[PDB]
Amino acid sequence: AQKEIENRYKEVKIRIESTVAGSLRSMKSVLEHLRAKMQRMEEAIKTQKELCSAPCTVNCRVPVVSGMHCEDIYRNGGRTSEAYYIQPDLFSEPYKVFCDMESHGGGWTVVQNRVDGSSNFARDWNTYKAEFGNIAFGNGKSICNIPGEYWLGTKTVHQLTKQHTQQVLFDMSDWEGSSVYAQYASFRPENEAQGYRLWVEDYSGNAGNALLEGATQLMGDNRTMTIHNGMQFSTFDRDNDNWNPGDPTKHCSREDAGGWWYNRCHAANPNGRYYWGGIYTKEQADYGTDDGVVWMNWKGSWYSMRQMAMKLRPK
Amino acid sequence: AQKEIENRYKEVKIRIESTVAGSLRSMKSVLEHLRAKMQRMEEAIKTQKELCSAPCTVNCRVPVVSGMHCEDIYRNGGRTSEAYYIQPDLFSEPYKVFCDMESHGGGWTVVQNRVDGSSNFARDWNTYKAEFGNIAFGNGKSICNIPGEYWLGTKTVHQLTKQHTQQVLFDMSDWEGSSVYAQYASFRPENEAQGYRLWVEDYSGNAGNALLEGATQLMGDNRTMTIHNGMQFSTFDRDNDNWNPGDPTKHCSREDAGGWWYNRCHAANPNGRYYWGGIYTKEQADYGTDDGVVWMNWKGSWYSMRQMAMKLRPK
Amino acid sequence: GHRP
Amino acid sequence: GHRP
Amino acid sequence: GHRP
Amino acid sequence: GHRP
Amino acid sequence: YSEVLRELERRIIHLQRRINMQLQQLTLLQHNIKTQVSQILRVEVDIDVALRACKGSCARYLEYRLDKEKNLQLEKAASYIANLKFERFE
Amino acid sequence: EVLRELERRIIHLQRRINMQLQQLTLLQHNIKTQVSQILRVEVDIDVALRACKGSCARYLEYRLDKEKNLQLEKAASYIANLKFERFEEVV
Amino acid sequence: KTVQKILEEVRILEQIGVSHDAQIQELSEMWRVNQQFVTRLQQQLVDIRQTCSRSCQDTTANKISPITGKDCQQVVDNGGKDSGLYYIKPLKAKQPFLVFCEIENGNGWTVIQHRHDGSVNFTRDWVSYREGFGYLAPTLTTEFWLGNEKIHLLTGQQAYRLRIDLTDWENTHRYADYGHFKLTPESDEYRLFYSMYLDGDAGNAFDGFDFGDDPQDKFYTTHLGMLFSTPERDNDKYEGSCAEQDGSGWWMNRCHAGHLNGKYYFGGNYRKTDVEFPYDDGIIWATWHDRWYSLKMTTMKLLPMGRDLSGHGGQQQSKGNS
Amino acid sequence: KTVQKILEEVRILEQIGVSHDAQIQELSEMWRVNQQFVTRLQQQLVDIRQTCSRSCQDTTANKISPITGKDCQQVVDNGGKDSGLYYIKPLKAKQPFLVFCEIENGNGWTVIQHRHDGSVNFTRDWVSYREGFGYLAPTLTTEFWLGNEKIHLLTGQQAYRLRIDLTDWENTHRYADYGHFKLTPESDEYRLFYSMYLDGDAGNAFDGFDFGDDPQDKFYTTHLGMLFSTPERDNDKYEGSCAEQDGSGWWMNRCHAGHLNGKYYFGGNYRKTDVEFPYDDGIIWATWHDRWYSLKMTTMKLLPMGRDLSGHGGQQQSKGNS
Ligand SMILES: *[C@@H]1O[C@H](CO)[C@@H](O)[C@H](O)[C@H]1NC(C)=O
Ligand SMILES: *[C@@H]1O[C@H](CO)[C@@H](O)[C@H](O)[C@H]1NC(C)=O
Ligand SMILES: *[C@@H]1O[C@H](CO)[C@@H](O)[C@H](O)[C@H]1NC(C)=O
Ligand SMILES: *[C@@H]1O[C@H](CO)[C@@H](O)[C@H](O)[C@H]1NC(C)=O
Ligand SMILES: [Ca+2]
Ligand SMILES: [Ca+2]
Ligand SMILES: [Ca+2]
Ligand SMILES: [Ca+2]
Repeated sequence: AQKEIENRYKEVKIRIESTVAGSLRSMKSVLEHLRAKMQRMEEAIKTQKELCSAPCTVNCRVPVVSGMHCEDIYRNGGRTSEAYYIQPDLFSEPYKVFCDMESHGGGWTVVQNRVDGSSNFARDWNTYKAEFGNIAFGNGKSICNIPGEYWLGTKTVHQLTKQHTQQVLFDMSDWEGSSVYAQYASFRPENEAQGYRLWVEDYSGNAGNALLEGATQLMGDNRTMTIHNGMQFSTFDRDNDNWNPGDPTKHCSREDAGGWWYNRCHAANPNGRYYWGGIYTKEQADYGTDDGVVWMNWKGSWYSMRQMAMKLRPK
Repeated sequence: AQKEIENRYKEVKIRIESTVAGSLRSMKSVLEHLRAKMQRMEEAIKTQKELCSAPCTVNCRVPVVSGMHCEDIYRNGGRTSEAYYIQPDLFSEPYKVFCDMESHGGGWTVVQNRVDGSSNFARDWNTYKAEFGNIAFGNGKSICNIPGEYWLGTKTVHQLTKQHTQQVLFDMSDWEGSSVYAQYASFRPENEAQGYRLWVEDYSGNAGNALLEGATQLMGDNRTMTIHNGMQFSTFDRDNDNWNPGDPTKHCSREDAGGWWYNRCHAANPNGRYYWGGIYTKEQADYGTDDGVVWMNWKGSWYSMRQMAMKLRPK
Repeated sequence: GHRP
Repeated sequence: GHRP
Repeated sequence: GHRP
Repeated sequence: GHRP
Repeated sequence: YSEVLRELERRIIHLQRRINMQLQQLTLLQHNIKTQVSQILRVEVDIDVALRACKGSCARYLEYRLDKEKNLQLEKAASYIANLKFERFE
Repeated sequence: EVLRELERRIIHLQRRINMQLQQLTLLQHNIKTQVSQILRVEVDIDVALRACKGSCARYLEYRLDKEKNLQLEKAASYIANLKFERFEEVV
Repeated sequence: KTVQKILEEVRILEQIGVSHDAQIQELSEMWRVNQQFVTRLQQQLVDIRQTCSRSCQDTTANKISPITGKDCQQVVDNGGKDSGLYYIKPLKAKQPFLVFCEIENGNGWTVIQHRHDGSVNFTRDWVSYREGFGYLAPTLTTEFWLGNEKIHLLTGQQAYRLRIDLTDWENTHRYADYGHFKLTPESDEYRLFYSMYLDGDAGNAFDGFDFGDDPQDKFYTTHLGMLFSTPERDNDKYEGSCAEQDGSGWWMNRCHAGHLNGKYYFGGNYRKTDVEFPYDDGIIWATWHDRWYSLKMTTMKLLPMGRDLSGHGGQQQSKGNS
Repeated sequence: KTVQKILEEVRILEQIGVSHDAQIQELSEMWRVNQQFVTRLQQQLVDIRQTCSRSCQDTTANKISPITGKDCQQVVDNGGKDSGLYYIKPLKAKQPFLVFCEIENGNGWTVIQHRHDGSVNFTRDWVSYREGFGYLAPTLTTEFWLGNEKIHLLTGQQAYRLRIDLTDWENTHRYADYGHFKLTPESDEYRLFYSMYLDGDAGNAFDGFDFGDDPQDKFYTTHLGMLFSTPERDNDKYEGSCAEQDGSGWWMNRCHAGHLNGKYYFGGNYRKTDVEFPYDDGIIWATWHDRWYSLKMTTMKLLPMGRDLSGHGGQQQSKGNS
């Protein structure tokens, strides 16, 4: 009957003005909003680029007192935390470095440090070997006590530990306000030849023995394969991890955005991507991996620390 | 006969080898002495004349305090005897003078003074009018408290007494050790025009009123003619005494070696010859007169004082 | 984290 | 002193 | 000086 | 600078 | 009538046809917006991170940063409107 | 005549000696008037000279001394025996 | 009638669709320009990742000269020309160290101490005063104390002239020169020794001062031959502790006449009233200003005792170009 | 022939006689000669009398300039060129008086006080301090106090700058300048009045001193507005007598901070121990040296408050002529 042509016009008239008219309505804006969002980014990158013509500079005065390591300085009177020149070897020009003279006893030579994502750690084997980043920043009074992000060269670290066995101490702070720490009585890496293999002894602290135990929230292989002790160093341009040797597809350094002592990847991943906020989904990571300043044993695989450092001290 | 001629012989022999020969030996001896004596005096005056090429000098500091007369100074605090500048008239430059701030009350302005025969008083009317001599001498500490010989000008004195009637006081000391004094309540001399006539009132003291009474050891005229009150002043080059006016032979000033208020000569003759010793015969004086610092009434006509001064004071 |  |  |  |  | 109505019936199917193509075109657009959103979102976060790296590199320095993003609420609809794939039979 | 010769001879010698007693007298006088005058000039030279103390750059004091010159002088003017003399042969 | 109305009604739903296909077409284009842009950004993403990989330039490090020598004089000889940071290395020096060289008229003054603003606490211990503290910069506008060991070894090499530059709060300058100034080894503490005061218009504070409090003041404030002392290590001639009372590291005798490491006071004139040590702890040099006037700027520099110098003129102003 | 053996006896005597004649001739020749000598001496007498008739030259009187004026400045204007003794005459000055003028760079400083060696006791009475005492000389090397009335009338004419020159025992010099310095008449005693302390490197002693004995010291040692006082005339703010205790004539408050008329002590440093007045009575200027250090030389001079001033350079050497 007539009510037979209706259900042929009661649908078409509706789809045309509902589903179709609607999807068009909605989509448009969504597409417009994007062009908007992107319009910002371009004037962003370009405003900065416009400025990155000239590099930044640090014109801060240099502290008289020096030593051969941050501890030597503390011993000589360096009691404030800032930048100083040290000279661990008589046959090697002195180099600037950030000394922590307030955390756990003091005399700590900062080897690595994250605080504001002001530097990029996705560097190659030579950059990591030679050292990259800013030791410190001018506080305005021309005294450099604001620590910047950096990684003193692995070689440098190596030499330091070969001259005298060190003890490392890791510090980290979440974006909420809390902060734990982890230390090892012994620290020392073999020479480049050995891929700067990592060897640490005796854990202690409230962070979680991620170096000798790995991500203790795992079972069997899943945990052991996240142990950093005994591992060599890797960079995006040099795979030495324990993740399938010949296979160029298994590169922890490629997937976790940083130069580290990966072993079938990690438990502790400082040097990673500096996500801002703390939490970051598995979908935001360039390779769907838990990259970024991660210290599993304390905040899981999907929390990037707001602060992370690695200090060295003899005893 | 034989013994006759023999007589006159033996006798003649003695008067030769004794009364003639002897006399020659003696007289010859004396003449050599006189010769020598004169040799002494010859060069004793010779070397001295040489030393007098340059005059003596007094480089002594001048006392701040001053006044218009020695008494004014005492009133203002000048309590030591020495040399000061006074200024009796506002229309006349201040002049140095020796103030006696220790004898009879003090405030005495020395007008005349004898003490060591260091100055010559046989001067003329102008020298006496203008003032001649040394007010004082350096005691070594550059303070001039050693009185020297001098006679402030008669004119100056005159002016001083015309402004205000003074009272004089004479002081003298013999070569033995004793010393008397004589004072008069009033003192004042008329102007040069009048020959600076002397007028004094009321004697007192232990020396003898030689100015109003004269040499009281004389009789009638002999005494009166030795009165100095009312007499004019005389000099070797200006006779105003009371000894025969027209006769140029009668010049007391010529015979008594000084500028004084002579009247048929004197009773008191300061300003006279400074004999050294006290006593001096009538034969030693150039004109057989009793010249020299004489104050008859106390030591006779033949005694020259070792010290003699004439101080002035208002009251 | 560990790897598959 | 006095005079003749 | 002063004379406390 | 010094002392009593 | 039995030929003007039947003919009306055809120009009816006619649209129904055009419709199915509207939907066919939209289904693909809905998928391409699912992609874009995903990359622009991504590239955004990747660009926020690289700009900071400039603070310790360039003289003067700026500073980008995320925003509201009522955008994701839009993707839910702008996409979940599966009302698209609603073809016609006959 | 030889004995009455020695007489005039001895008498002439006298008047010859008396001539001297005459020179010796004047000398005695001259001496007196001179012994004094030199003193007088000296006591004078003493005084006037002492007035230099306050007049010259340098001063050289002079004091007197011995008056044994007045004793020698005393004699040499009271030994007036020179007054002596003779006469012989007149009337 | 409901049959003839399906004519136009429908005809409308067809005329409309045209737009819809003219719009579905629009959505496509945009989506591309977008996908085009999104790609243009991925590109702008790498140029940025890179240009921002380089790190800041340390302009201070950058200005530290490679030239060296026994002291700053040798540094001039071996090349040094402009005043600034150089690494010198004295004789028994075990590790060369950084110092500020004041190069003028071919003279290489190696600087020992310098007060300038009061940014550095000088109340420090024996090690701090021997290893050294304070700061160094390309310009002599920072505060430091080179270090007693460095000063010992330095004044040990050869004979040096010590010049002390003093500036008061009216920016008036005066100096003082002591020849053969040197410090004995730490074993003897760090005895202050100099042959004598050569010259200077500031005054001879090292030889004590007649403050006037007691006839013995000059003898008790002379620094010649005095031993070094810090607030925790007393080596003075006082029954108490001059260094601790005055919070400094100096060659205290029965305290001091010259106190270049004293507390900084802005303005010069300062009073005690505060804690309980009613004694002058400022930066003084009594032969010029008195105990309660702290100098504005201060500097102690060394120059070989075998030079020439002599050309400071002085007297009235005229001293000052730009 | 004995009678003829006697004739030879006479004969021989005659011979003797002639011999004696020749002698008498020789004696007369002596006196003859003596006599001319005599009269030649009598000529040297009258002559010497004359040459030793002029008296000594007063070399001090001889150097007192005829030039005059209100003060030493006018004295310069009206001619004055060299420092020395001049007779000036202030306004209400009833009798002009002698003063030492320090003429330098066209400035005629009229000197008021000066301590130099300690040859003059300054413990004097009210008249002595008002009429003046001490000594004056062609060179400023004597000690005096001009006189309070003279200083009143002088600082009364116009406004004067007061400069105080202080020298310590190491021959170090320092000054202090007070503008509009003046003394009120004797009726008001002789109150010390000045507008203020202009400048100087000695210190502002006239404004009291924080001796440290009691918080009120500066207030009780300030001299501004103080009345003059001598050892027999008390006008201080003390229950006792500062002037008598300190044997001086000064503007005592609860005694003093600056005491230029104090007792002279050689060497600077001096102790009380002696009589019984355990108080500082020396020549002090507390803003420089302290109460037990008496200055070596001192001088208070006046210069018209309407003049340049600054002609002294300073800073360093090259400031010393003869
Ligand atoms: C390791 O991870 C895999 C996959 O996530 C899981 O199935 C397996 O159970 C884990 N290993 C252990 C301890 O069984
Ligand atoms: C005065 O003197 C003469 C001579 O010396 C004397 O004869 C005479 O008697 C005296 N006069 C008197 C008072 O008689
Ligand atoms: C200076 O240091 C002292 C002791 O080291 C301390 O008491 C004082 O608070 C510090 N104050 C300054 C000048 O920063
Ligand atoms: C100074 O004179 C005064 C007053 O006559 C006296 O009391 C004091 O003892 C004297 N002292 C000296 C050194 O002359
Ligand atoms: Ca691998
Ligand atoms: Ca006559
Ligand atoms: Ca001690
Ligand atoms: Ca009183």
